[PDB]
Amino acid sequence: NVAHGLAWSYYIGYLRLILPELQARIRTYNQHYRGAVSQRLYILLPLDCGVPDNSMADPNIRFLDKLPQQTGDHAGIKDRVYSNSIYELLENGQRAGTCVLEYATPLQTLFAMSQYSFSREDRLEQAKLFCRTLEDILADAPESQNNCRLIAYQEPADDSFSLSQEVLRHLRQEEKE
Amino acid sequence: NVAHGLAWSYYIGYLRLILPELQARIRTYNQHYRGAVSQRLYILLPLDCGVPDNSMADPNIRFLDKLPQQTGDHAGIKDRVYSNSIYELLENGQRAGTCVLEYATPLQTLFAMSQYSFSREDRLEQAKLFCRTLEDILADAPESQNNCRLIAYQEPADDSFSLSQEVLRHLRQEEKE
Ligand SMILES: COc1cc2[se]c(C(=O)CCC(=O)O)cc2cc1OCCCOc1cc2cc(C(=O)CCC(=O)O)[se]c2cc1OC
Repeated sequence: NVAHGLAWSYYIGYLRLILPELQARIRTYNQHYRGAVSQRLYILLPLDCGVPDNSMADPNIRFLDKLPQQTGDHAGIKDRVYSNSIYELLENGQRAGTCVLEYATPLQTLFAMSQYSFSREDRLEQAKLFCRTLEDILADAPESQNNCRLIAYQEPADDSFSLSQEVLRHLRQEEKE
Repeated sequence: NVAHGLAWSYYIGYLRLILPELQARIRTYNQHYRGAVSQRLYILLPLDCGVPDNSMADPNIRFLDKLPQQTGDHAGIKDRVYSNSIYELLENGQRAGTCVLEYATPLQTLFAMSQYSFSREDRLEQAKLFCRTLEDILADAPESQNNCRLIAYQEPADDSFSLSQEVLRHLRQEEKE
C-alpha cells in the first residue's frame, strides 16, 4: 500500500522524534503562559485527505500560541526545529479547551494522487488504511504513550458537524481520565 | 510501491514547499556571510537507506552555518519553520566548496522495514525506485528548476569512496555551467 508506507514513515520521520519530548514542551508553556493544554498531540485526520496549506476553516478552532520549539539534529539538518501550534477550542463562544492540533501531512499526498484532471473511493480506503495503520503503530510504539490522539473525521459538506465539538469531546475524556 | 509513495509525498510534503524559496534564502546568506553556496539543495540519497539521526560521518564534509530559516504556515502549524544546513566540502584539506546538504529522510523508513531481527535486496531496489521516482517528479516539477540535485551513492564499506569528491564533482559542473 502507498498509505501503509506513508503511515510508517510519518511515524519514523516525525512522530517518533517529536512525541518523546512533546509533553515536556507542553509543561514548559503551561508554566509560563482549566484552559490548559491536554498534554497530547491531537492529529487531525481528514478522511477526505483534505489538509490545508494554511485549522481556522472550522470556526471555534482558533490559534492561540506556538509551543516552545524543539531543536534536534536530523539527517544533516543541524538544530532541525520541530514547531507545533497550540489551538483554543470554543463551545458557546467561550474557551472550553486548549490543545496542540495539527493535520496529518501525509494525507495531503493521497489527495494530489486522487484530485483528478487514484479514485476518490481509493482515497477514502487508503486514508482509512493510513489511520488504521498509524494507529496500530502508535499502539505498539514505545514513544506513543498517552501523548497522541488520531482525530479521524469526514465533514460531509461545508454547510454541515463541529470539529470543535469533536476535538473537545476527546478533551473531556482526557480530563475524565 | 511503498517507495513510489514515499517519493511523491517527500515532494508534496517538503520539496515543493522549500525549493521555491530556497535559492532566495541562499542569496541572503551569501550576501552577509568562490567558497559560496551552489544555489541548489543537494539531497544525499544513501542507497543503503542509511540516513543519520545526527553528514560528518564522512570527513571533509563539515558543517559551516545554518541557512536563514523559512517560516510558512503548514497543516495547522503556524510559522512552520523549514531549516536547512550549509556544509563545507574540503579537498586536500582546503575548502573547495560550500553547499546546502541534507539526507533524504524517507529512505530512513525503507531501512527500518529492512533492518532485520522487507529484504536488504528489496531495500536497494526500492531505494533505487525512490531515487528514480523522485528524480522524475523533480524533472516535470515546476518548483524544481536548477535548484535540486539528487546525490545517490553506496559506500561499499566504511574503510572504502569520498562523498566529498562525489558532491564536489557535482559542484564543479555547477560552476562549469
Ligand atoms: C520521511 O517520511 C516522512 C517524514 C516526515 Se517529517 C513531517 C513534519 O514535519 C510534519 C509537517 C510537515 O510534513 O511539513 C512529516 C513527515 C512525513 C513523512 O511521511 C512519509 C512519506 C515521505 O514523504 C514526506 C517526507 C517529508 C520530509 C520532511 C522534512 O522536513 C525533511 C526532514 C525530515 O523528514 O525531518 Se516533511 C515530509 C512529508 C512527507 O509526506 C507528507
